[PDB]
Amino acid sequence: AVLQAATGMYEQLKGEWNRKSPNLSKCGEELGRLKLVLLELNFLPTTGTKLTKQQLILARDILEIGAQWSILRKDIPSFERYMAQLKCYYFDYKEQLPESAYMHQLLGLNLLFLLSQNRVAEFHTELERLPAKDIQTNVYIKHPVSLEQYLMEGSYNKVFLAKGNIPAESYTFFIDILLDTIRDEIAGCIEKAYEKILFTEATRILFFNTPKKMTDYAKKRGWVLGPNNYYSFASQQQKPEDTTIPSTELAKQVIEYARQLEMIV
Amino acid sequence: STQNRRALDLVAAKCYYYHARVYEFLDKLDVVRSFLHARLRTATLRHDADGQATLLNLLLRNYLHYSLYDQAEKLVSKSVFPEQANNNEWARYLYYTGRIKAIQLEYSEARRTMTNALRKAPQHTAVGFKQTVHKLLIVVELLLGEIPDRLQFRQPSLKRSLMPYFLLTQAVRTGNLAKFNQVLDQFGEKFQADGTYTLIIRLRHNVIKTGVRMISLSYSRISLADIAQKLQLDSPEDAEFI
Amino acid sequence: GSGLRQYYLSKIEELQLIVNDKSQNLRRLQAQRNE
Amino acid sequence: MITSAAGIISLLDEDEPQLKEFALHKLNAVVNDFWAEISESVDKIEVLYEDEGFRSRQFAALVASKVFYHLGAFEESLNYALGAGDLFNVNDNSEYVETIIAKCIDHYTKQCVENADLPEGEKKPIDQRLEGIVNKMFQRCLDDHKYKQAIGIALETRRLDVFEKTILESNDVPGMLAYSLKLCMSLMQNKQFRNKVLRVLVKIYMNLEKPDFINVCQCLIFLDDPQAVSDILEKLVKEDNLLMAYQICFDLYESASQQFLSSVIQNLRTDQTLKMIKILSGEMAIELHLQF
Amino acid sequence: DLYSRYKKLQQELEFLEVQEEYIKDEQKNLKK
Amino acid sequence: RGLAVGIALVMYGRMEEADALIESLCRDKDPILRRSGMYTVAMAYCGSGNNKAIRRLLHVAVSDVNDD
Repeated sequence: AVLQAATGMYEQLKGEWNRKSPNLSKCGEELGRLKLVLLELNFLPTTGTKLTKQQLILARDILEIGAQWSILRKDIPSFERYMAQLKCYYFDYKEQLPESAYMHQLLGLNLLFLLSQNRVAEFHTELERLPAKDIQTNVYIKHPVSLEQYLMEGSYNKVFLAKGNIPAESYTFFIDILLDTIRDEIAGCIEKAYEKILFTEATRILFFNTPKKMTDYAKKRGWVLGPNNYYSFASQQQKPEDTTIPSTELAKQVIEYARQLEMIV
Repeated sequence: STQNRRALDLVAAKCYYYHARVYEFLDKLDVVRSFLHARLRTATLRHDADGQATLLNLLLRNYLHYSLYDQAEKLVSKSVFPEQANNNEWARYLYYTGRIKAIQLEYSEARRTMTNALRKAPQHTAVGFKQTVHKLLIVVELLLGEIPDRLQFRQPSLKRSLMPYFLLTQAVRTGNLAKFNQVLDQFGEKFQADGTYTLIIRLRHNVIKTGVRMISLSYSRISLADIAQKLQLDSPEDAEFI
Repeated sequence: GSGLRQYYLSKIEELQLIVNDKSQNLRRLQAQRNE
Repeated sequence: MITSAAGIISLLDEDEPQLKEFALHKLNAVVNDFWAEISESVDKIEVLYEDEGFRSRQFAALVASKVFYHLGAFEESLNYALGAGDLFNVNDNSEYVETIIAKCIDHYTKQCVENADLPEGEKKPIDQRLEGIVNKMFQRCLDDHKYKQAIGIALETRRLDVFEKTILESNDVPGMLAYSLKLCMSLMQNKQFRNKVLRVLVKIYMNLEKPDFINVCQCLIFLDDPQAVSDILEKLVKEDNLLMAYQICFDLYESASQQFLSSVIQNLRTDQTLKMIKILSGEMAIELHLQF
Repeated sequence: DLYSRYKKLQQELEFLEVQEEYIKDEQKNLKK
Repeated sequence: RGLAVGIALVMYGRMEEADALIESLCRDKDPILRRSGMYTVAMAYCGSGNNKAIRRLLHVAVSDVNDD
């Protein structure tokens, strides 16, 4: 009865969400009302045995839509909540549950989301849950992992190009958050690497379209603009400060040697 | 489980080790996880030094078999391994923790444990364990930017097993992307079947790192286009950010 | 039909491990003193 | 299965109380297997217990107690065990129930001992729930007829009331008294509270059907109460039981200080009383010792 | 007898601590 | 020598009530007064098995200026 009802309002959410212009409000209340129904129908079953497969198949679907619905309104806590439950339906009951068509696209969204929040330590762990074959094969998985290599190796130009070649239209959101981090990062590279750069020489480096977009970013970064359109980055004078001998640290260490030679008895 | 004897704790640890072995061949490894956790708390509360050490190793193997590296990191973060444990049980813990640290980008602490795991391994037996730790230590050493010891590739037992990693170390040493990629398209399946493919992928950034290091160490002033050619990058503008 | 019999045994076995450890440590030190 | 409880943990920050209540009922089924990650999310469990309006705030503490118990932080686990209240059923044979019980007794024993020497003004009032389980812990000994075990915690927790009740309720009153007396002098060292144990031991001894006046006087020498020893001796003659009074008299001189006896003589004066003086003064006792 | 065993063990542990502290004190003075 | 025995006997079986006198005697520069503190420890702790008193006696036995 309830299970036959359970698929009932799911199609109301499925039909509304699949519409070319879905509403975030009504789907939110529909999603908010949906999760309460799942709780009676063994939501997130513990040690899932051979129970009704319809509940397992259906419950994943709302989480799949809900995770995909979360980033439409661009909120972080909603995605973490839905994908946390979604990961349960992707690996735990997978011997019962059929391989979801959207499971690889949504998992890669989690991987790309982790890069946006700079939780790179968690990025590789969740990448471990995937089989090693689809890491280098599936497009939805290959794109986030390749971007991580570009980010760590410094290929900042390819990070911006990753926007054009995203596997799915769902991927666009987390790119925007990640791109803001890159812009501050690459500028940090310029201060320590470049002693001096020309004003529009940094346009393709910073991937700024409008030259005015440098001016507001310059004062935020506090970059001293020079008369020859030259940004002077003279800041290496703050060396590791070899000018000072760490006598206290040195005296502490050498004293400890005397302790290991005398305090033993 | 019903008994509460003290010297039985020494026998029970061996029974737990083989009780995970029967399910290892049964390929379930999930029903035993509840029993291991329940027995671990029983052993921990009784200050079962030998029993706690074996169950912690068995649990780490359980989590690592299903790629639950998050689960095993949490367990080692809270559980305290018995200091007065067997050397054969310490070696597994150092490897499992070392593999855990390797995935979590904690290479520096991973290398210490894996090196420690080799030291406490048996001197004449447990060859398969030595090969597994050697394979992971080579990658971690390459991931850390250090150099693998050439002697470990000379051993009769390790020569055949470490050969794909020997070619991988050679490619990383030259700091050339083309040489590193050639190893990947040739030994990719072996790395995957060895459980180390993920860490080799991260070596691409390290190959760039070492190649840049020799360029700066050898050239006082080098053109960016020449840097791209020497590192086999795509364009000088990409080498500019690198 | 036991009360704190398990609680007592847990307490007694707790002290036994410390007592055995300390007794072994003391015998180490006594030989050092005797030498 | 359920190899990750993060999705279950994700059901803790919603605004709907029913959603949080369901996850609490789900965390308990996996707290014995996945306590590691729940530890990192304990801060989201303890607020549920902290909030007064939450329906399952008692259940929230019980779940928080279990994850702390698995964590090893027993002091925090016991505090949340008391917060659960009736949901922490001590009759359960589970390892968690008996381990927290053991820690509850230890925390009560330390607190009672600390309060025992403390002045009445500075006596920190013990938690009512902590006393309730220990008092119910006391009762299981009596129901299981383990009187000797019950005597030990009573002395450890300095609870003379339960210490009174276990001797009287025990089938072998003389046996428990002999065993309790042996512990009071061989194991106890607080002196001030050791006297309290002997003080209540006098109350039992006077209240047997046939009072064992011999053991009272031996205990009274420790208490240093010459007035009490005079009173028992002075009523013995009024009760005609002069045979036992003579035996008390020799036992008094053999193992009591001269000052303690010299005081006793004064209350005894305030015929047969004279032979009482002759024994305690000691000149009779040496006469047999000299003659022997 | 459980409590007697527990207290007897307790005094044995405390006595062992006394013995180990005096043995450390004597080694300090035996070197002198 | 007579006083050293006499001082100890006054505080016989006094438990911790002789702690104040014991530290005063054991800290004295007079060797005999220090000997009285050891005797005072014995009489204040006759058969009590006080490991605190035993702790002090063993410390003095292995570390003291005077053999007496």
